[PDB]
Amino acid sequence: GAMNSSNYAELFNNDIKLFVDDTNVYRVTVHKTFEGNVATKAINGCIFTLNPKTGHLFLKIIHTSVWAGQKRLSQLAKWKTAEEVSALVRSLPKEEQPKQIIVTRKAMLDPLEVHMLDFPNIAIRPTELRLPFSAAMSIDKLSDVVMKATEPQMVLFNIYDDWLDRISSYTAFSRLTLLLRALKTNEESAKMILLSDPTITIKSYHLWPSFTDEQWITIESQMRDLILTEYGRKYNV
Amino acid sequence: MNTVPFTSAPIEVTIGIDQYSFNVKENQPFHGIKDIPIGHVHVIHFQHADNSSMRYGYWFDCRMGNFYIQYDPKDGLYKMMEERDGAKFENIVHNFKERQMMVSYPKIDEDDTWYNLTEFVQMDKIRKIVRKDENQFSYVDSSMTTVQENELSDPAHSLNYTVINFKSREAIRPGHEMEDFLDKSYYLNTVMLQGIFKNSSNYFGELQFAFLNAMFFGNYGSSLQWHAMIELICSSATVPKHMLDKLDEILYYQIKTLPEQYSDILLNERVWNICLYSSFQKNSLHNTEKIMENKYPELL
Ligand SMILES: NCc1ccnc(N2CCOCC2)c1
Repeated sequence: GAMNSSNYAELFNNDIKLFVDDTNVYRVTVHKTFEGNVATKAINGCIFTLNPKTGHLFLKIIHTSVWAGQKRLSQLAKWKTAEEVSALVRSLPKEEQPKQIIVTRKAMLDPLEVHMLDFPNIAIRPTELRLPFSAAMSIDKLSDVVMKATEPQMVLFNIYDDWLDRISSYTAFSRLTLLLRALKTNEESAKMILLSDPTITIKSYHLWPSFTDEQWITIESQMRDLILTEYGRKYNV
Repeated sequence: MNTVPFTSAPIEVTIGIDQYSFNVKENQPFHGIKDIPIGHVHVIHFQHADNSSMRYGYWFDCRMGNFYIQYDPKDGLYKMMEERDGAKFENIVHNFKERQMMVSYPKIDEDDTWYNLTEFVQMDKIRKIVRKDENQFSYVDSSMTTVQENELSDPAHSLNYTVINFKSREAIRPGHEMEDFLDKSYYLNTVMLQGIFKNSSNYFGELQFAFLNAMFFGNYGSSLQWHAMIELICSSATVPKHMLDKLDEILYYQIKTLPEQYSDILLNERVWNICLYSSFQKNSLHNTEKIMENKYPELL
C-alpha cells in the first residue's frame, strides 16, 4: 500500500527499491508573444529515480526534442517517465531489478502499472510523504548536466557521496531530505549555508561539500533553523 | 404462447417472471404461469418470504423443451425441471388451465420492455456463461461469483463472463502502452469484437445478461461486468456508429427499468460520470444521458 510515517524504515531494509519522482520531467518557461499572447518554451528535464538504501541515483535526462510535435505534454510526461523507468529495469540484471517502485505522485501509478504489466512481481506504490525531490535541480552539478545535455542521456550519481562510509542509510536519507527540504523552501539561504566556508570544498566526484562529522551537525542545525524560520516568515509566527 | 406449470407452492414466495412478480402464500393453490411469449428468453425467479437472502432463478427458452417448477423440501428451493413426456406435459398444462390455477404473463400490447432488455440475449450464450450442460435452463442466484472474481472458489457454480481487464496483456500492445490505455479501440474492436465475441450482437448479449443478473439477483460480479463492458465502449475513440446507437437504446431501457430505490447500489458513479461526461463517447448517448439526468441526477 501507500508509504507513510508508519512504515518508513522499510526504505532501508534489504529489499531493492526505487523512488521515482517526475516533477522535473516537463519543465517550461512561460513568456509573452509579440502579439501579446502567452506561450511556453520547454527546457530540459529529468526523471529522478533513487535507491534510498544505496544512494544510487539514475538521472534520466529528458531533452526538449522529446516534446516536439506532441500534444498534452503534462499527460505525456507521466507516460514518458514510465517508459524510461521501464527500460531502466529491463536493462538492469534480474538480481538488481527493484522489488518495489514508489512514486512520489499518484498520477504516476497507472502509467507505471501498464508499462510494467509483464513485471507482476514488482509492486508499484504511492506514498503519503511530501518528499522534497523536486529540489533536485537545486543541486548545481545535477542542474548543470541536465541543462547542457544535447540529446537523451542517462547519468549515474551517488546522491550520498561517501556518507555511507560513516553513517547509516537511514541517517543519510534523513540528511538528504533535510538538505532538499531546505533548498526547496529557500534556495538562496540554503546555498549560502552550504558554501559559506571557502575551505570546505566539493570533491570533483561528489555533489556536496566535504564536511566533517562535526560540520555536518552544524550544517544540519542551520538547515533546520532555515526551515522553521521561512515557515514563520510564511505563516507569520 | 407457452406455459411453465408448478407442481405446487408449499412455501410462501415472491415469484418473478421477467420484469413482473407476484406473491404466493404458503400452500396456496398455484400451478404456474401461462401465456409466456415465445421468441424471447425468460427468467423465472424466487425470493422466499422467510429468507430475503438469496434471490435465485432460472433462465430458459420455451422453444428448447417443456419446463416446470417443483419445490424440493430437501434442498429447500423451487427447482426447474424438464418434462420429456410431451403428452404428459400437455395433459398437465391443459388440466391446470381448465381449473384456472395459473397466472397469466401480464404483457401490455404496447410494451416492448422485455424485448428491449433481451434483444441480443441468446440461450446458447447464457449456457456458456452458466455451465451445466445436462440442463437446457440455467440457474443463477445472488451469491454466485464470476470467473474474474475467482481470480482475485467453486468453479462449477461460477458465472463464466468474458474477462475484461484494462491493465492486461490482451488489452495492451507492447510499445502502445499509453495509446491503448487512453484509447481502448484496439481492445474493443480487434481483441474483443473481432477476436472473442465475433460480432457486436454477442457482445451486447453478454452485456444485457450481466445487467439482468445484477438487477434481478443483486449479483455483484454481474454488475461489475455490465459496467466494464459499457466502460470499454465509452473509452474507445473508434466505435462503429451502429454500435453507439444500439448501446444508447440498450442502456436507456436498462436505466428506465431499474428500480429507483436500487440505483444507489446498482450504478457506479465513476463509470457513469466518465461515460456520459468525460469519455470519447460523452456526446453519443443522448437517450441514456437524458434519462439519467432526469431520473438519477444525484449520482451525477
Ligand atoms: N510494456 C509492458 C508490456 C505491454 C504489452 N505487452 C508486453 N509483453 C508482451 C510480449 O511478451 C511479453 C511482454 C509487455
